[PDB]
Amino acid sequence: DGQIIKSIAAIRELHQMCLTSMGPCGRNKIIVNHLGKIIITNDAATMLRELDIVHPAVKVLVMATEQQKIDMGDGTNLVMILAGELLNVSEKLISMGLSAVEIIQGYNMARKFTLKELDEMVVGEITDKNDKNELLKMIKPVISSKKYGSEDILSELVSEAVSHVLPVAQQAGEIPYFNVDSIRVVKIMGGSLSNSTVIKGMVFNREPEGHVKSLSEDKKHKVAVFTCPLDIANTETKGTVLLHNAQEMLDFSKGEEKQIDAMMKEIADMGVECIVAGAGVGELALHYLNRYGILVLKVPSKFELRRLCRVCGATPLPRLGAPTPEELGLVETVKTMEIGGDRVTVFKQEQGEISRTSTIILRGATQNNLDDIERAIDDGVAAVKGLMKPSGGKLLPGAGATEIELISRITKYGERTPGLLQLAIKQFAVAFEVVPRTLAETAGLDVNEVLPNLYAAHNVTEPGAVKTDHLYKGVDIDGESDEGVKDIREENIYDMLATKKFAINVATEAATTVLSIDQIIMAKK
Amino acid sequence: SQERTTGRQAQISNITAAKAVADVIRTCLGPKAMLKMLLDPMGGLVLTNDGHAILREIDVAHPAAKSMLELSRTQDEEVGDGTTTVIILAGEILAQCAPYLIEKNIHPVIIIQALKKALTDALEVIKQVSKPVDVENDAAMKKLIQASIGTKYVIHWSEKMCELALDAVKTVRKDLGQTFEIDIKRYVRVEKIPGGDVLDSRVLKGVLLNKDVVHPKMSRHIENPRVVLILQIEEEQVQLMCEQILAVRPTLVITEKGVSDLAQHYLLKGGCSVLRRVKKSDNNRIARVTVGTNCGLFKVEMIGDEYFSFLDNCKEPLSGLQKACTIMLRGGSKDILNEIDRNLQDAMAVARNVMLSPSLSPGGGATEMAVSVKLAEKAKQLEGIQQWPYQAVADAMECIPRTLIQNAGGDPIRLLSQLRAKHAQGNFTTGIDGDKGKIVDMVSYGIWEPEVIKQQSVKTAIESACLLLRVDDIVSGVRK
Amino acid sequence: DAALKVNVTSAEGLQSVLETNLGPKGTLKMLVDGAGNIKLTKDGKVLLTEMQIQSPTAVLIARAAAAQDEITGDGTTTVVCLVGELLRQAHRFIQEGVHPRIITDGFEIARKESMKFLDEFKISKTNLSNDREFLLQVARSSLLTKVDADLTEVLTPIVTDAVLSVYDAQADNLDLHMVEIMQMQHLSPKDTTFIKGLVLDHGGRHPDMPTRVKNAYVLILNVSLEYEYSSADQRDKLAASERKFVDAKLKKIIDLKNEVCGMDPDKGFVIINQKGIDPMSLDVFAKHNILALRRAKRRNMERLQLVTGGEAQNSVEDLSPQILGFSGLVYQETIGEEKFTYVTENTDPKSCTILIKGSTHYALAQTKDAVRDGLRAVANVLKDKNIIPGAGAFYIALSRYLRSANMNKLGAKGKTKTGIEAFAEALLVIPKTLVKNSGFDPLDVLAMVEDELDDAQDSDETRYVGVDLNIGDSCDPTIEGIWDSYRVLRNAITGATGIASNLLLCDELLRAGRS
Amino acid sequence: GGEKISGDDIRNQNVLATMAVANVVKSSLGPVGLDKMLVDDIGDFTVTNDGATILSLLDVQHPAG
Repeated sequence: DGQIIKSIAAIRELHQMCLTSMGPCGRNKIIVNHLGKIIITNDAATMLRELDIVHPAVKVLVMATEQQKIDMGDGTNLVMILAGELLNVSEKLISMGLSAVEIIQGYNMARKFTLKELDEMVVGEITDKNDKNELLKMIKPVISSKKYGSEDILSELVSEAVSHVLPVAQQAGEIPYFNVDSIRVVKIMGGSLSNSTVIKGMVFNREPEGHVKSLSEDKKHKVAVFTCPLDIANTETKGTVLLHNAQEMLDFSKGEEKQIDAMMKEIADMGVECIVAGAGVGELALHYLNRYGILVLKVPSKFELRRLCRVCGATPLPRLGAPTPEELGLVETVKTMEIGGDRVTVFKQEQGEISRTSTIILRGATQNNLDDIERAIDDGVAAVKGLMKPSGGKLLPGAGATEIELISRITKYGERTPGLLQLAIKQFAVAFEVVPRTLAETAGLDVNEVLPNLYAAHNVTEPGAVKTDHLYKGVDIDGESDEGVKDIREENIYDMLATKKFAINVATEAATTVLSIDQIIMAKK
Repeated sequence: SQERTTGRQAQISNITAAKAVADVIRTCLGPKAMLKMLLDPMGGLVLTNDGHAILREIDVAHPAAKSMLELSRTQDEEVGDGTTTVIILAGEILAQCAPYLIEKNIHPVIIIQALKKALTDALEVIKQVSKPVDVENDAAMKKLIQASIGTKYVIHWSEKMCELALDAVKTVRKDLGQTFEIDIKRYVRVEKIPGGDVLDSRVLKGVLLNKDVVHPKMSRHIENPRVVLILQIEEEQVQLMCEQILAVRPTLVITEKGVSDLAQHYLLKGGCSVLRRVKKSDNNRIARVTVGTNCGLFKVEMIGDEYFSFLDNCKEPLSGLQKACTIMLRGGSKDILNEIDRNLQDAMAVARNVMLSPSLSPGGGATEMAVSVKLAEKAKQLEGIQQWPYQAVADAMECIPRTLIQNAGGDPIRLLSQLRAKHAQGNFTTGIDGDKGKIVDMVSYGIWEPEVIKQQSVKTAIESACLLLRVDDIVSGVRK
Repeated sequence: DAALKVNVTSAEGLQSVLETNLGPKGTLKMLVDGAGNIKLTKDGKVLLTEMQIQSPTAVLIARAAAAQDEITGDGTTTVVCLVGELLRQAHRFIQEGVHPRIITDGFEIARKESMKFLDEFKISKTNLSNDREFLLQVARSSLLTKVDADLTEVLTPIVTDAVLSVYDAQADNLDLHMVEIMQMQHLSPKDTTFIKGLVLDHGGRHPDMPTRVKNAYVLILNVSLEYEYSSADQRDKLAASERKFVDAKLKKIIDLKNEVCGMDPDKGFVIINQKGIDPMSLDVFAKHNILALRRAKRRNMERLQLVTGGEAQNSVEDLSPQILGFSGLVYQETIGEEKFTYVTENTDPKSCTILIKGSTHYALAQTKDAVRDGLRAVANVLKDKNIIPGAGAFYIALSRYLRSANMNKLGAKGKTKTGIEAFAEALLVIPKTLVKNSGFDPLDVLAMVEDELDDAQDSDETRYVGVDLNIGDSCDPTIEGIWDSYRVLRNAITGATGIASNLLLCDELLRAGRS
Repeated sequence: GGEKISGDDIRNQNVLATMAVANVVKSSLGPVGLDKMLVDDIGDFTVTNDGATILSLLDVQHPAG
């Protein structure tokens, strides 16, 4: 009784909203949490993280999208879309009373055949993974996974930042280093979208309160990371002052003032124009640094300092003293500059020395649109992880045209294996038509005419010849889509082998997880 | 008041109106069908397998399901034969239009275009699987009535019960010489009196007058009973009627009221038996046949409850038209007599449809499987926009025998997989056995139905789905 | 006795709870609380914990599973199933006027007669030869009753090779010898891999920690490593003295490490602490090629003694070469925020570590509950060499001897016979539930089994006839390989008799107390 | 027996409420349209495309429409 009513009605509630979350036509939605914070994003997987969900069957499918962010995270909203269509096909079988055991065996036998057909869809492996010319075929369709307002700027900044934010080496094997933090997301309101560029330096938000004199020409700055705050050694507990004679009362203030003077002078003896401080800065320190003109850094807890570990290359030292060059970093120029209309601390390196990291300045008027750009930046790191971790990502037909050819292959798999499951496989073979159904709904196209034309364009394989046209065929997203089926390679629209390999593998067990629930036992609170 | 539904809400509410009821009637199909219980506003219950009273007593909150009862009345007035295997088809259509309606954003008129094309190909299939048989043989109609009475134990009495109606069948007929065997069996009324045996029923070719004569011991024979269409008041007035008829010298007397003592003097001098008051509707029975002449014989019988009178014309013409008669049904008990009336009263429409279309369509789920294959064959040939909706129509006829399998509780996939070969390719006589739940020859086992049963149903069922596809907005709560 | 049927009717609804979770073809039931824990499993101990109950009689049902968790731990659904059939027979035979204790006394006689025929039905096997065919068949039937067929084929060689590590000529099986199971989120749950060595759950928290080492020297600590005026000169001396306590121990680590061999620091060394670590010690550990940890567990340290002969040290006073172990090869994997260390190439490891990788919590909860329930069930198989044919073959065969007794076992006429026919038909509900969970007709399958047993008994041949739920036909438990341990079935029938006497001997329900 | 409404509401609330009713009957325009179900509350209904029949039985609380 739980699967007929409670399971189907609760999942189809959010399934209708996920139809606009996949494809280059993906639409944003407004979600306000219980705290009152408004959230606008076009990614349904990002929605489910902040969304409050009651019914458990939907909460189970949320964790499937979280695992996709660890591996792929690119176009993974189909996990919610495909499972909804698989339940719709299963809904016809639930009313008939077909055994759930035969349903589980239907996906297991199809998963083994699906993974074998993915190895036949690979064409033109890109082994360079360095220059923008070879990465343009990979990066450009990944940009289409998000807002389509500007596909030229987003694709150019990611392809340009390769030599900047990513580690550069002659030949890098054995899982080259990559990090999600290799690109810092800086959201500053104001400025056109075209003003966004890649900077080899680093920018922090804060205003120096002192006499600071920026050194530009000569460069040659010394910077160090300090764990403890800058002051004389402090007692972690609460002590008690002992006063007896006039010597202890008059020299009490002079004791703490003279010791920090010699303590801060040792830092100035090394030619240190800037520092990295994870903790606060005392008032006595800033007063003495007015003569020396040494910077302080108010940045928050080490989660921000983790980026400075690669930039400066300095090990945090609790004691001040005279930091050795091992704990001394290098920065070319430190100056407060105005980028998006505000004055913040900006490290500007024309030609700098920085290790395996950089930043990308984001210029936009709407701060809510910058939230989607941050998710688009994570897709760039996801594209790097997709190339680096496996032996290769190959190429796959994009625009949701991958499973269109897979329907004809799996349909034959059911016929080539007669039995009681022959009709069960055919019901799950045509269940992949939701992908063109989902995109064409947001593409302004009628699936009545378009969908059979997609099967009529691909046919079985091709007419009599030696060649494959269907690998270059896909659904058209454009104002000319009413004319016919546009190609892909001409626009270089591709997908990744690991994208559909990890998604279908998880969606196989996720579809059988909901169908394996006999009854949902709940409780108060 | 509004109660208006627009957008996707309008289609969802109308489909689920008759969808929940379609699952309730799944136990009403086949000889193994269950018996549904009803709840009236008075708290009473009526236990029967007839779906006509089921949908009437059940009050559905959605007005869309109210038409299905009116659509059921049309099939009951036109056919009304074997509703166990017939009337269930009214709810097997909308249930199969659910999978693709809104999901593909197809406009209902596009589905209407596929509905009109499905009726064209369906009419050719009905008469394709039909086969002609001898129309003058009464033994073929004896086994046909025995197929619809299998819900009770009356099979033991089927010898007298089948011949009870079939004697009236051949008695009426004859509304035309040539173009079609139209008749009217409503003139034959079946009286149900509890007590006695079924063998007490007297039926034969002629006009049966159910009434008594003057005295029970009066002579039971009349040479030519020619038919013609307090104490002081009754003896004077009635004498001015019965005796006045004697001017043309008939030996049969028909009056509205009884005969007094004074009339017995001049009525009995004619050398025959005098018949007292005759039932009102009996005058309309003889009015069809015939001052009437050529009456062969008269006979009167005596039994406690009511008495009998036999009037045999034996020659209608000298063309002519149908004859009317009367039937009395005597059951074994009070509760037994009222329940068995459904099968015997419907026996009039059983042989009435045989005279209409002597060709015979296969029954027992064989007709629905034959149509489902022909609709699946023409789907791949037509293609176009009708590919999806016209293919689902083939699945609608496929779920009808699935309901018959539901009585057994097995897997329809095993049976339907074999029916796509031995039936479509092999012959139209292949079907699902009702008793054993297997695949046997329908003609050899004895399950068959006239063509009018399937013709006037499927054609009406397809046309009944038109009102379901034309729904847009619902307005109620105002006035009429 | 108006309140006698109150507890009988209320407890009848407890059968449908686990009814669908019984058998290899059984299904799953979801139970989710308000704390965010999603538990999907066939185990009854978890389903009966947080679920609110109405009839108090369900508490005694959970207490009956306490003895089943120690002896068996898996397949405990049959405990409540035999009660549900008894409750349906309760109001049947008691309505006839038979006293409830008379039926209870009939179960004691039937239980003693069941143990007499129990030794004849079982098949003694030799566990000394270490038969792989027998272990693969028994473990296969246990995995199908918990997880699906995808994890069944993977975990079948895993459970088989795990029980072969713990054994001796005296048949000594220590359940606490192999316990620790590695819970990780990696790849997919079907990728679970068995390891014969030992696995560490912690890894280096600093980028300068050793990435790859060969011979590792483990230094285990427990007590917390993290440590917590007339003029300001005293404030500088107190803060500087806070690091002197840690630096005093760091100077001893430098000299004692280089003691044996200090020329090449190319081998591994590990310091393990329970509480937080002093950041000042990381500077010494980086230049000396020392691996450090932050917030590390304790019980996992005792496994170094059972393999390489390690020692878990508490204080810093005792330092001996016995504490420092050795390893053939070390492969360190970085997953999430905590690196993972693998110890392989062990000389003669006596304990195997179960490495389970998966996606999320509920994905791991299915396998974590299956391994603990599946390993303890197979571990009891090697304890007693007597093996009982499974697949419900004993429940149907024993009923045949109970239905026909007459001059053999009779006793009172109609008083004992009522309990004999009750217990004989009470064991036939299990094969009916096994087929019902598969979706087939239990009576048509049972009719073919009874016809097969009649043909085998009249032919005078010893044969065991089971029920194959996949094809819905009869089979042989010896051919299919379905077997059961002796202590599992013996304590199940005896345990079901003891719990049955609790509900049958309850005369009336009473409500007394302060509102 | 009531209050009065003036201002831009008459040019809007009366017009927009008429547009709401006018947009309903637009589904019956042309042969490609659909027909509306008019329920008589007695158990029977009449589905017709006639605008005079639908608007007559339709409840309208706005005198402007």
